[PDB]
Amino acid sequence: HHWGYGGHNGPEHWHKDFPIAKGERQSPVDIDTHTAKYDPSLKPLSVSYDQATSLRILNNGHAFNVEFDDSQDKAVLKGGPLDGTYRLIQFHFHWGSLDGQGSEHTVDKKKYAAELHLVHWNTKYGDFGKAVQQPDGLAVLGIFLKVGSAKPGLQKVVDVLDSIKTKGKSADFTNFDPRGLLPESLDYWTYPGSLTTPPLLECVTWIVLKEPISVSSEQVLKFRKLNFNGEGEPEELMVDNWRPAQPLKNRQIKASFK
Ligand SMILES: [O-][Cl+3]([O-])([O-])[O-]
Ligand SMILES: [O-][Cl+3]([O-])([O-])[O-]
Ligand SMILES: [O-][Cl+3]([O-])([O-])[O-]
Ligand SMILES: [O-]
Ligand SMILES: [Zn+2]
Repeated sequence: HHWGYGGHNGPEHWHKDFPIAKGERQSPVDIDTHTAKYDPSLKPLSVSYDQATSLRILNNGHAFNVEFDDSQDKAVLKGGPLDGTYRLIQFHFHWGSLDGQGSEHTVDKKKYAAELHLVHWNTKYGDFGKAVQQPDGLAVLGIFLKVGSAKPGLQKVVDVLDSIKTKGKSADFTNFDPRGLLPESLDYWTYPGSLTTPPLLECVTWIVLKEPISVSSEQVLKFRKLNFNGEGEPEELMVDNWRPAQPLKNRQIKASFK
């Protein structure tokens, strides 16, 4: 695999190795707020993170992943548009070189500085690798980041980045509480889509929170000091690791809120 975010290997190129890039259920999308329908039949999201076990943080050359023990229902997402129980596997972010870009979803064409993806897989499939092959395999909680006041519960993340600067580096990351990444409100939009990274598999129920979290400018500047490259290689700052909005096609975005 040789994909990335650069002009030579970025999203406009992905379709050659991953033809599903041009499919019917691709993510991210622009969320047109006047067209999204309130669906009174959507439940409240159930985010049950009390028993989450974070383990490790890894620079994978595209983003950094905070990984969880998904060998048991500890940290699970249920309810909302979902049937069944979905285990948290990892979260990661997408961000820009500057605060005007970075999110993958957009809201009435507005871009946020960053977007957090909490990735969960459906336990009916047993493992992540099986879940990505199924149309209801993943549930991804997306959360926008704007820049303003610092998010206190992000700082433990930002503080360790210095130690995973380059691709393949990992560090212990136990006893991180992901509840500290959530806004107050769980109001959400939902639609059927895909992973936003190759292999771009069409296996995701998207749940995108309406309320952004605020992070400081120092927090997000520290994200932009990471590297896409390996140790000792030509430094390529890990910035603009976002896929742009894709066609909505034959899809309905639903709102949980009037
Ligand atoms: O040089 Cl391109 O990235 O247009 O193929
Ligand atoms: O003290 Cl920290 O913000 O690194 O957890
Ligand atoms: O964050 Cl994704 O898992 O939907 O690629
Ligand atoms: O992603
Ligand atoms: Zn993502």
